[PDB]
Amino acid sequence: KKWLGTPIEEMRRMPRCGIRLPLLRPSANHTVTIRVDLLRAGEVPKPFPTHYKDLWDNKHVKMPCSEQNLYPVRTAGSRWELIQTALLNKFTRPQNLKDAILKYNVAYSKKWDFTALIDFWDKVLEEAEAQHLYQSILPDMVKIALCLPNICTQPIPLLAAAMNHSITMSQEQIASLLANAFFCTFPRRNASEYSSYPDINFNRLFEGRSSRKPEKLKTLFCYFRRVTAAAPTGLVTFTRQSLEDFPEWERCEKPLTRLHVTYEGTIEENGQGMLQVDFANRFVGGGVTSAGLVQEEIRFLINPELIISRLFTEVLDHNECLIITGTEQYSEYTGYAETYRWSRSHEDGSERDDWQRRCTEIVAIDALHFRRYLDQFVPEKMRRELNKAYCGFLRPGVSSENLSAVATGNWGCGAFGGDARLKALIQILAAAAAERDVVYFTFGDSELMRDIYSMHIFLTERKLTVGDVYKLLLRYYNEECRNCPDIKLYPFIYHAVES
Repeated sequence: KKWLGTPIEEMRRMPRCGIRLPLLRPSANHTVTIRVDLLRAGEVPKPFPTHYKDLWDNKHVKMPCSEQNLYPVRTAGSRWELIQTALLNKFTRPQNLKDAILKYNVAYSKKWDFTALIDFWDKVLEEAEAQHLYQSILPDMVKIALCLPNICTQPIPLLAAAMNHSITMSQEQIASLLANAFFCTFPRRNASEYSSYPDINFNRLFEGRSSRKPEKLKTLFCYFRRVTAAAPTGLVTFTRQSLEDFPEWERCEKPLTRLHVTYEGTIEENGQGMLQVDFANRFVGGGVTSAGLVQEEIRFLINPELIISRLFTEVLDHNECLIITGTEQYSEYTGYAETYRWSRSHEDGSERDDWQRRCTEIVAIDALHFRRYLDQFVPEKMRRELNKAYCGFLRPGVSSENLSAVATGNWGCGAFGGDARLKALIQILAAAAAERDVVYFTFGDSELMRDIYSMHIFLTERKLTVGDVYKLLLRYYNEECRNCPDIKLYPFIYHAVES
């Protein structure tokens, strides 16, 4: 058996399941960096406003092209002018690129190791591919980076803690920003005011001798190749979502929803048009442009527009998630972690909604890290994961008929040490409460697929509600965990309900 439960064909997906969007318009909780009156299918969006406006403060991104981005001369010079000068040089050897990046990053001249960049260019690529890199790709990237003040003309607010706020921008604006991140031009983000933000500059991508660095680089250059050659025409929305009230889980009278569970397939392919879970670090993107190459990092590499979330998304608190709609997949891959390789360029065939966003919605929810395995059965811990997932799944002011299924898997398992069987149930309950069906990918674990199916069907047949199940979870803690383990969760739940 390759899958179990409800056929995946019967689950809701976008755009089919969706109601029409309201007119796109800027407001106090929605930043829109393009001319909405001029947004048309197949046309590159026009930036709004027309001319660059700069803000340099603690509420907005600090743009490398700011008049306030200054450097020591002791007189004070325009660092943006320095950046233009440094990057407009001919590169024919990797050291030239390292030298260029360090011209406006002088304090990091010893700290920043560029070994992986040098090794990629010199010891991985063949002569012809190296030539395409320095004659065509890098110069095109520089040019898109340097167009920044003409492309990203509107200040970008930080999505700070507790904010419920969205930023909608064009793929083209994202590409200019990421190109700057590659050349490490973002001021004040190196080493401080941004200790609660992820890194954005790509300096850590260039360090060390991990065998996975070449595969990261190929993945990113495939993106850069494509977006600098032919500007993408769509939009991407980033939404920071906070909930103020969470359910009384013990009393929740909601029934369980449907489940499709399978040990084959992937969220990104088989989960088309569904709410796709990213097993996030609380610093979104995790190790994407350093070391780290599991689920989050892979998705951020194949859909690089996700990476720009790190420019403006503060670390997630327990009640928060980040929702990103409209990122495009640019690469295919195989393997995972130390076996991960870039395979080929991907032509994303996703339809676009009425805001010209690809019909791909990804939610970043960060699981807890458990030092000790039994820590996660503590009720405070279970409740936290339930509320985290619920926040990720809930769409206030949307009726269930218009909500796609959630496509997820073994959230928080592996390095963070979650129990897959407990996490499955927790996601099932959260999705039930948010009135969404669940499509669960076990990634090769056939035994886990049958176990999740069997538990779900068992509880559905017995008409147990979210509350009934949560109460069993608390019983497990109180009877089997706190005085220690002895009996596993699912066996406990079967015997407990059978009586």
